[PDB]
Amino acid sequence: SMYVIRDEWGNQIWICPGCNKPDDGSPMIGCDDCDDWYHWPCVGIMTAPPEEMQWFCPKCANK
Amino acid sequence: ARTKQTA
Ligand SMILES: [Zn+2]
Ligand SMILES: [Zn+2]
Repeated sequence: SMYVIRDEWGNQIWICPGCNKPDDGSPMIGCDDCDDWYHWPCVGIMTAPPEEMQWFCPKCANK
Repeated sequence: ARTKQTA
């Protein structure tokens, strides 16, 4: 898969695999396996996890 | 975990 787009300025824009919508500054969380980034509501995250806790997205969590 | 919020 590939969830990073580039705009005409060369900047990288991450797309959330849960909703196929871009990062819009609202809180996201990064998967410590595949490194895709998700919107918190899209993965049921309601507040920042403990700093020490790794987080894995639904796809990887079943792997 | 790794989190961000930009706006
Ligand atoms: Zn999303
Ligand atoms: Zn993952």
